Amino acid sequence: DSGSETAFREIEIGDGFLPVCSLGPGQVGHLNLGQDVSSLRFFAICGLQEGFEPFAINMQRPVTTWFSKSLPQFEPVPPEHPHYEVARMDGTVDTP
Amino acid sequence: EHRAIMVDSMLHTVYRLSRGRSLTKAQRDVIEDCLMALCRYIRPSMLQHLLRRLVFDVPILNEFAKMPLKLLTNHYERCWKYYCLPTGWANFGVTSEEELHLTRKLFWGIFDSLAHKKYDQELYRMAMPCLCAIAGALPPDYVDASYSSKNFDPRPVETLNVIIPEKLDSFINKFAEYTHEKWAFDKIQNNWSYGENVDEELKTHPMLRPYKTFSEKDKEIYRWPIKESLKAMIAWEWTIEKAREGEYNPQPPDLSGVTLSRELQAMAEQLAENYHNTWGRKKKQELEAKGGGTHPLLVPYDTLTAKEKARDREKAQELLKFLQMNGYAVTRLDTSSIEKRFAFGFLQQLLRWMDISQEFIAHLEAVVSSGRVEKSPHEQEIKFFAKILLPLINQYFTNHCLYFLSTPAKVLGSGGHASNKEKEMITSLFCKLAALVRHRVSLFGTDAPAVVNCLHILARSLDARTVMKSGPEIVKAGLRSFFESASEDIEKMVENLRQNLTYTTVALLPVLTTLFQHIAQHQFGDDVILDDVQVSCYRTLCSIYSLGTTKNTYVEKLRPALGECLARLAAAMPVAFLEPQLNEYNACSVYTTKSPRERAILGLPNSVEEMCPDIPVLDRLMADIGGLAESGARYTEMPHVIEITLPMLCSYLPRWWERGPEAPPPALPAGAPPPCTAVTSDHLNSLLGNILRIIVNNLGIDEATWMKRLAVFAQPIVSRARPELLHSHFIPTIGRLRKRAGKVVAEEEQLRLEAKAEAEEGELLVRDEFSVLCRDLYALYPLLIRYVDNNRAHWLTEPNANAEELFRMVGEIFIYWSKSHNFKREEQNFVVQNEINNMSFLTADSKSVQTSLIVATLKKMLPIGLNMCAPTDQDLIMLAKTRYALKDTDEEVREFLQNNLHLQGKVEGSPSLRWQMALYRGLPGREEDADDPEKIVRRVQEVSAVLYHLEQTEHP
Repeated sequence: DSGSETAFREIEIGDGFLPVCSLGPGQVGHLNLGQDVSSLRFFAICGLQEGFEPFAINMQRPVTTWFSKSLPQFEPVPPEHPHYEVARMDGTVDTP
Repeated sequence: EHRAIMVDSMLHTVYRLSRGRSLTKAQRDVIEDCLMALCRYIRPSMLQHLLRRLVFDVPILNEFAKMPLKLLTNHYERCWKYYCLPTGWANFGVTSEEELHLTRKLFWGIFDSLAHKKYDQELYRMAMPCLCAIAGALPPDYVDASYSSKNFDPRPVETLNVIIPEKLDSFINKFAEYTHEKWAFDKIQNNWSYGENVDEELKTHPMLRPYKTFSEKDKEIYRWPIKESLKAMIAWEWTIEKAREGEYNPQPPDLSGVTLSRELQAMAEQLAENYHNTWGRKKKQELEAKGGGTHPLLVPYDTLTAKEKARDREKAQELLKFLQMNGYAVTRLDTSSIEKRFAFGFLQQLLRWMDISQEFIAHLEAVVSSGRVEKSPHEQEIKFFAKILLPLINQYFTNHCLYFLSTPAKVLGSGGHASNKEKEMITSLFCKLAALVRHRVSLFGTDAPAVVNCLHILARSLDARTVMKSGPEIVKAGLRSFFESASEDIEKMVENLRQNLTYTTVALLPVLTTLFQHIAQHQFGDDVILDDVQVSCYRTLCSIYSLGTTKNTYVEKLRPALGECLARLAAAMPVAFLEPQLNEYNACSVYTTKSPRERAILGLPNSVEEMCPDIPVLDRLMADIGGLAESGARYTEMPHVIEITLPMLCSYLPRWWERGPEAPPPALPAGAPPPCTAVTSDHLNSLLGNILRIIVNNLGIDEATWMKRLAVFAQPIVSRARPELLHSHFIPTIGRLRKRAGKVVAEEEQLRLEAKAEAEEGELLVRDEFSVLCRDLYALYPLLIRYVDNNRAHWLTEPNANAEELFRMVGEIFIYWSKSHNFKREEQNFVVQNEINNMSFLTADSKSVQTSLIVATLKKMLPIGLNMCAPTDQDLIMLAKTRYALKDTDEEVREFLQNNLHLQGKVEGSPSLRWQMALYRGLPGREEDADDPEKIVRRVQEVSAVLYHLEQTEHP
């Protein structure tokens, strides 16, 4: 909106970055990672010139992805849960 | 938030301390600054009680309200997202309804008190920021709970003076007994079944008998407050009487939370305010015996926090719901939710002071026509309007233009959409301001810039589609008469040019220009500009073309505004006035929408060519501009074309190009009538070529100053240009500019190497040459910006050798600019002088802070240069760049490049070079002729020099 080309600025590297996409209901998206630049369209238009390596350029095997399963699973309660706490009391003569 | 309660109590006590007496001015300033910083860093959620205290005290508008209203404006400006934005603000969230009614009643009270008070410089100067801040903070689509509503001395109504009539006194007694029964019933629901004797479970009311057995001696003292409440209810203008004919456990529960008729609920809320009046009267009699002071409930009920108000309203609505379940009606109005919106109430205020303002401009016009009469009965109104109302509506419309322009269908506002009623009301308000300033520029001479600024703001954000289609005939006729009066005014000016003269001069016609710009922006021209509006605008464009034909000094200096408004009306006009032979197939034509009888009575001769004969068809103006470009006349030789007609073309042709048969029609039935405009992409390309030809022909003429505005006008016509236009015109123009700039940099280098007073004089001469050079670049290059950005991909994929040649030319231009420090400072000076940064920003959004040449060469076309050069050449680019860092000249670095040609990169060296080579040879336009070493060294040297100057610019 201000006219700057870069979307986000001053981004710390931190742990790292990964390709990601969240599709809504009834949505179809083609996640074209750079397995082959021939499949990568518009790359020479924007990205081959500017100095951006395609993601997984030399990666022989296809890139492995992870999807939100959306299946309720019973997992241990995190100790740092902002709302829920589990406390262990034992050894009382009457209370087990 | 953990300690919000005593934080708020500390806020209240600091308010009391700043309102303390026997304090030195420095001490009061210290406490006020403490309040400033404290409320600035305290979250608005706990500031509600302090804001209530402000809403009580500051409408008095005493000299002692300075810090309260300053706190008002600071807090509201800070929390304008906390209030106005319907979505929860990411910092502190949404605003409570209590705070909403607080700021609404605050705005109302401040405005009415400032209205009734005499003008004072300090008071008005510091109060208008507060009022505009409150207006911006308050959500205009917010609806108050009770639009119809009524230290503090609350006056109760004459409860005992108004004797209760016997037509309902039985019902008064019945409801008193019924409130006692409701006490008993609440106990029963709490499981304390009411016992006749003293009952342990009856904690609130130990002895509690049915009214048959309860003694009337104590029944009277229990029921006296309800008696007084109902006597008050009939003491007001309300009339309570049995709806049905007639007149200790009321199992039907009374639910004060339910909603009834609006007038009935509002009068119940006013009864709650009367309960407040009685309670606050007795409590202030008690409190003044304790030493005075104000109590939170004792503050006015409307300004009171919505929780004590909630309790008092709960009591009053319990009474009211008793009435409507036991058959009693109250009759005192019918305020719609539109009127409950604060925007519509603000508009009612605006129109009431608008009729007051037309009255006072009438009497001040009467007193200035009769010599000079300083004494004015409405001078208070004059000062109040000028110092408060004009900036208030200015800032209000500026920060709520998105909502007001929002339609029920076209909801582009962040929050809600403007109602149709308020939409037409504010359109007619804008018409009323037009009549206010109609031939009335001598008055409000000092306020005229603010008047015209607010006129532009009000002209923007007018959804006149609602007014024209399903809208009031009154406001539609008001705007039509405004357009007609403006057009006949233009006729009077054109006849005179061959007081309304001072009116048009003080205007400079910019409000109409902004109006057609907004109409073109939202495509209002389909319906808003029609019939009489179309005819008036057509005779107006004919008359301003007559002004363009005339060549006096006044019209020569007026041609900027005339051309700008002509282009705006061309982009906001409904029918093809150019080549209008097909207007009868155009459905928007005045003749097609009008009967022949109506054309006869309106004077329309059934021919656009006939009632606008001064301006011929676009084919004829194209032949004219092509002949002018071929002849290469000076800018001052015939300035009317480029001043007026060329902006008109660069606005009309891009707008009507989509309608043209060359462009894809939306549908076959839609395109079944032949389009009135038959322009083509070839037509727009030829017009762009004509503009570029006249620019290159007037490049050396120092009187060619308006080429900057020509470029701004021709930004839209750059799009959809033919690729062949590059080699046809852009290469000669850029090449001539490059050659001239090379001559200038050679002269500048000579003048900088010689040290002498005449050398400094020659350096000043080349400074002037650099300034006119910057003018030439700002006339030439903005077209090239959109050209290269629109056809970047085509020249990127297909290797246009002409595009690479023009890359080399613009690279040489960049080299001259980088090695000329004089050119850089003249660039910045020309930018600040001619406001070039605004045009650069506009081109950036619609493809000194930043350099247009830097954007043109170092950013836009450096990528196509970098793909013209090979990646194996990019393996020598850093070596050539480091040689340029060692400051070796171009021929010299070519020598070491030829000597070092054998260290070119290899595919097997790294996998990156492998796929880079693969893509580079897989480009279909690649040929083996690039393997020639001479071409390689040329391109390596060029790209490395460009990158070296770019990195020097990036890191000074």
